[PDB]
Amino acid sequence: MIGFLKKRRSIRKYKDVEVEKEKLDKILKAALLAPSSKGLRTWEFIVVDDKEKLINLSQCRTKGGGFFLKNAPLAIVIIADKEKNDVWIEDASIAASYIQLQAHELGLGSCWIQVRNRMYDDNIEADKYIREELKVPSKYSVECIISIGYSDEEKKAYNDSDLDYKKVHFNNF
Amino acid sequence: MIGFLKKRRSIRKYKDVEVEKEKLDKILKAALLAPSSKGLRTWEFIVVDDKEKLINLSQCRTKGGGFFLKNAPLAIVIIADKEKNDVWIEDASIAASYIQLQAHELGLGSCWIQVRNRMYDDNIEADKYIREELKVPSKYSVECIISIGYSDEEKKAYNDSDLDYKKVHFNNF
Ligand SMILES: Cc1cc2nc3c(=O)[nH]c(=O)nc-3n(C[C@H](O)[C@H](O)[C@H](O)COP(=O)(O)O)c2cc1C
Ligand SMILES: Cc1cc2nc3c(=O)[nH]c(=O)nc-3n(C[C@H](O)[C@H](O)[C@H](O)COP(=O)(O)O)c2cc1C
Repeated sequence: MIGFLKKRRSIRKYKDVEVEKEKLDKILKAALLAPSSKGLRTWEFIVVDDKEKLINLSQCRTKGGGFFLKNAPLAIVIIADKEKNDVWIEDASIAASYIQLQAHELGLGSCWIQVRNRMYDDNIEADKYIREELKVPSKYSVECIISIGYSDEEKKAYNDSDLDYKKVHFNNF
Repeated sequence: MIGFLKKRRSIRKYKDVEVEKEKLDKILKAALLAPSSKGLRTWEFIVVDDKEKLINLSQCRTKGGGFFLKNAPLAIVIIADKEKNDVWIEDASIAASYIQLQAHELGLGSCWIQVRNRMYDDNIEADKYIREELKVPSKYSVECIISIGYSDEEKKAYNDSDLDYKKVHFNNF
């Protein structure tokens, strides 16, 4: 598990290879098993493998952040029913991380694209642009997009020298 | 891994047994390996095993939420430097999920205690109460407490049938 996590690096460049149905199905199962506040499961997942839609979504932040989505084979857009609970950010973040870890176990690379609190441009929220592109009703907000694919880039694993132990406090700050 | 996650259930009743140092250490290593926005690692961790501190912290929401913490052998309070990034909520949430998963792999139970957006009572934020209790400077915000220990209650594992496929959308909402 520690070694599993040391090998998890964010991947932004992917082989031209589709994510198999069998793998996508396990990733979704992991997402649906995420602990949520009050067990309410505020999240919903939009699976995107249509190439033109992925191109559209890669522009969700015109000043950058998700451009590499254009050449990913798969994305899961994580949204949340913000009316149902006010810790939907937590809920969606936990599901996101489960998606990414399950993908890592299946030999896939992934990257989180931040949407919440990000601008599409000076006039429009990234949340708004994604809801238009995916026909999402206004009661939902978009937390993030996780792009998923077979890695086409080299990244080093973390090791124990990367661990910032100064960030651990005992019984008080 | 899906089997791993199906057996992960929140635990709020614990054996009267310390969490041994070798397991604490692996839990902290998983937390320190968590992906963060811009690699900024806005979070910090306060390990609490002092019984009196645990009692104090179990009162952080006087109307309920973390009362069981008084009977836990261990807690990790996840705080974040909220001036470092605005998505410290996400950062902290991912680290807390890594903590809970590594606790699970080591045969321990755990439970998330929500702090952000929660009140100590009608006048005081739970965040502010905890920062006073743990002497946390004001630039930090408290995300949640993870109580950790050996489980003293039985919990049914999740089923394939428990999964919410209504929450999966393909190519559009
Ligand atoms: C964001 C978040 C906040 C939570 N806050 C609390 C809490 O304050 N008190 C508590 O007893 N459980 C809390 N939980 C645990 C949930 O009750 C639990 O994860 C959910 O009911 C699913 O049940 P399970 O974890 O046993 O599978 C929280 C969970 C999440 C994801
Ligand atoms: C909350 C969060 C938001 C992120 N948003 C983006 C993003 O918008 N664009 C991007 O390219 N990477 C994003 N990342 C990945 C980060 O750049 C970060 O460096 C990475 O998670 C840490 O490096 P690593 O995953 O390779 O270990 C995000 C990560 C987190 C935790």
